[PDB]
Amino acid sequence: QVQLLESGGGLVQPGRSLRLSCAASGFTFDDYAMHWVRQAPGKGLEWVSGVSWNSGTIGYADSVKGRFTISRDNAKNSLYLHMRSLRAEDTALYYCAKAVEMVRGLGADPEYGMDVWGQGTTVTVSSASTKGPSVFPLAPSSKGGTAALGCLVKDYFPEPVTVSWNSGALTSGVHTFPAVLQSSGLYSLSSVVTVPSSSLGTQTYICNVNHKPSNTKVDKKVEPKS
Amino acid sequence: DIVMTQSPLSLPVTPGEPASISCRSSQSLLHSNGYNYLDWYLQKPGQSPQLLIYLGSNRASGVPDRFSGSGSGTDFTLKISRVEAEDVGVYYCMQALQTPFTFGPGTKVDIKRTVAAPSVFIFPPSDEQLKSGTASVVCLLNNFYPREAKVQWKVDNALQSGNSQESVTEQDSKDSTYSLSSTLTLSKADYEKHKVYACEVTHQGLSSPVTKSFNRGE
Amino acid sequence: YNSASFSTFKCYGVSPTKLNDLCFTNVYADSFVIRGDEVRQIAPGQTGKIADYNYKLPDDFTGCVIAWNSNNLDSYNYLYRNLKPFERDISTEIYNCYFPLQSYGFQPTVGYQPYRVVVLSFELLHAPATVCGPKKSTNLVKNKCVNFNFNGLTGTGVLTESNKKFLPFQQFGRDIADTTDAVRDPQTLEILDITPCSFGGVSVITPGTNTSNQVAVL
Amino acid sequence: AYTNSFTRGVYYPDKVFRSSVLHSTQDLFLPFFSNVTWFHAIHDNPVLPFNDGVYFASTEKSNIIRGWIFGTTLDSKTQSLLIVNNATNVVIKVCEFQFCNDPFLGVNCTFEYVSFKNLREFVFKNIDGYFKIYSKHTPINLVRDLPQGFSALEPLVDLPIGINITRFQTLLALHAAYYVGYLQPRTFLLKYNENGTITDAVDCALDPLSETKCTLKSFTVEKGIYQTSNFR
Ligand SMILES: *[C@@H]1O[C@H](CO)[C@@H](O)[C@H](O)[C@H]1NC(C)=O
Ligand SMILES: *[C@@H]1O[C@H](CO)[C@@H](O)[C@H](O)[C@H]1NC(C)=O
Repeated sequence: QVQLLESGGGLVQPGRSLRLSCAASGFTFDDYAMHWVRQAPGKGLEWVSGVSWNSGTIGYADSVKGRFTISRDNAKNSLYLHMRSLRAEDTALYYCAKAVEMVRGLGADPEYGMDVWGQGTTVTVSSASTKGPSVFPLAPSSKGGTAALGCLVKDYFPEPVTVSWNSGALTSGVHTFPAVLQSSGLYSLSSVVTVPSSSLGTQTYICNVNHKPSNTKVDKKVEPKS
Repeated sequence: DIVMTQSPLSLPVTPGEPASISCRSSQSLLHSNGYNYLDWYLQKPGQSPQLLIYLGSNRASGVPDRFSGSGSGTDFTLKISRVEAEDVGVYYCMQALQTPFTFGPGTKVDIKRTVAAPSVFIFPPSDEQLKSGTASVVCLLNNFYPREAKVQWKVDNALQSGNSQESVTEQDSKDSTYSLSSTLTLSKADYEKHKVYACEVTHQGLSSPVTKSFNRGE
Repeated sequence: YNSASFSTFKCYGVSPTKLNDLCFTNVYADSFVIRGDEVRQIAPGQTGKIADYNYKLPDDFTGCVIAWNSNNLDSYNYLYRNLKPFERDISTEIYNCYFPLQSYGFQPTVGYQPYRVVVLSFELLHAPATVCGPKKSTNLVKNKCVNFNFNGLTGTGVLTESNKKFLPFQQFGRDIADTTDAVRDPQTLEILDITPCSFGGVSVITPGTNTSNQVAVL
Repeated sequence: AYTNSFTRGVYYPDKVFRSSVLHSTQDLFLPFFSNVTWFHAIHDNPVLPFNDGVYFASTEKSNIIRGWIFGTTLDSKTQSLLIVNNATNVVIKVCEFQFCNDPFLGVNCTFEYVSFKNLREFVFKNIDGYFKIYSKHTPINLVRDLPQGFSALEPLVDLPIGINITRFQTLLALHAAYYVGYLQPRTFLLKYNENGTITDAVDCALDPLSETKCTLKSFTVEKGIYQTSNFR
């Protein structure tokens, strides 16, 4: 079966190089024009570069022209992308896609049809030492019905953190939002659950934060303070 | 250097009715062969995107016959004969005429329901933000439809900007509602100066924008 | 050979006109891009800036060379680096340490314009394999003094049916000198003997002309 | 444990028929009377060199030998050649195989081709990107060693790959014996018989009598004195 495996991701400081590699397995690699397409975090796609069936590049994106350098190898069934002089705006996923029409199968040669897509890598760029999360409480407003309370994680890097409530049992009424990014690169997010105000002044509620790279599992007992 | 646009920007569809979307260009893509080079692409929530239509209207391989493509010149349209529960996500149109290629901003297709109003809450900084110089305020909006809604952060009528950010979640599978949350961060030099802090929400379901305010020093 | 839109089309070891009637074992098409008239630099047995470091040729290259212009396409990216001919020096580690690759300045400078180069390296007697130009197969006539072109092997003789028990892989057979004493025929897989057409010097026997003008011939 | 390779290793170099004729050719052969390496499979499949092609002789009555892995890197790096023979399939492959040690089941890629009671002897050569395998199967009833006798070696197959190979390793089935020899550039005199099958050969480069047999171009020499070479 057709497979498209890419590799090369990892944290890289700004002003360095990387070499992404996409390997194809399951078709005649010489009759298909490859493409490399980025995907910004939580945004739309964006074409980056491509290569035709005769190892002849087809130009790069307008805002990236000057640094990226594509190359192809039919003998080893591989497609390489060298990347130099990075900036903080080049963090995104990267897929390597394949064309549809085999060459000389019907005017000109074909370039469209990005049909088969591999699961992209997670290239990122930043300059910040790995710091642990800070956990903050969000007590109930103490103003009818059901009131919401939560906990906010601030100044952590990198992803992903995992937040649960009541050690894992409480699942109906939870909400956790994606990790927004901050000024200094230290991320932040929060989670909140809504419970009856009648159960606000005597029950037990704890949110549990787990950070894998920093190797921590912190507990937070959230209750109204007055 | 060709810029596209799509319309409508975001539309709610309900399972069992046709859906139409229009992609517009700047230069007509009619090549010498007589073929338009536009392509229509789909992305599901949480997976790699997939191909829908290539060469204007030639249906791609392996997709069902419920999609239709039409148009020419500088205007093209995609219409699904019948929409179902497995047709949500993002749609893009891609040129293939003049390199570099380009992708449209993207149309967001989701499931429609009855309009619901948000529930609003406010959250001031704790005592852990009184010994750490960093003060954060959080405004929370849950269980509202549709996606569009907006917030003002108000401090003694002096609207701010830049420093306040926001984030939203995916559509809840069961009741099909959204949640937004905004945060405002500041130093320990002005937080303990201004008195009344307010989060203002504007949404269709509310007659007037709702202001939730708190005062310092209870 | 008559579509002269190319720049240089020079065949070495083969005359271009007689290319239509030869079944080659195999051909190798080797292609690259080089700037300027470096076609002269790449010559069999010669030297040069590119030849001495990039891509050499043997002393008996029975092949052909083609080159033309690519100004319409190439207008930094193009790069170029005591080695055996037909080599891939992919080992390009920097070597105190300097640049390994010098770049061609793609620009409408004839003076320094880029070029596309192709090399067609034939092997015509290196395998039983057959690759021929346009020709028509005919019915072979047996036991008549005829001239034959068995997929390149050109000769003249009388083709007597043979039973020489060739092994399953041998294309043809021979004897002491370079004498093709049999052949295996394409399209019928039969063993044909070859016999020389008769010859032998005549001689004239005569009494003196002062006696008679009669004569006998041996 | 080494073995005396009596006369093995003479194949057909040229694809043109001959008949009852003595032809002297220089090629890459296995010299007469060498010490071929033994390998016993009790309680054995190390990495061998591939300097100049390989003469691989497999004596078999159990059919557990299965193929060959050729390469230099041998872990999904370069197109390492592979020959595998199972109950129906004889697959020749050049993929970059991802399994380090002895890939089989007991009891990236550029090319593919699909087709002590016996002696199957093969010779492997690699010239100008053509990998040539010449095989022969012979019926024997002997349990101990490589027998004493002469036979031709029919040229079987060629493969267009063209990679540098310095090591190779045979492979078996998990849950015998064989011999290996290497090749040197000698100059033989072959006796093409009436039907055209090598019935005998003399290696000019072995001892003086064979040198004179090679100069006279016959298999018998009268008495006398013959000038053969030049010391310098
Ligand atoms: C040519 O065609 C005939 C049958 O039409 C066939 O016998 C023969 O094998 C063909 N030639 C080759 C090389 O296959
Ligand atoms: C091989 O040679 C022998 C005698 O040299 C003769 O019987 C025949 O030519 C061949 N043998 C066969 C066909 O059995």
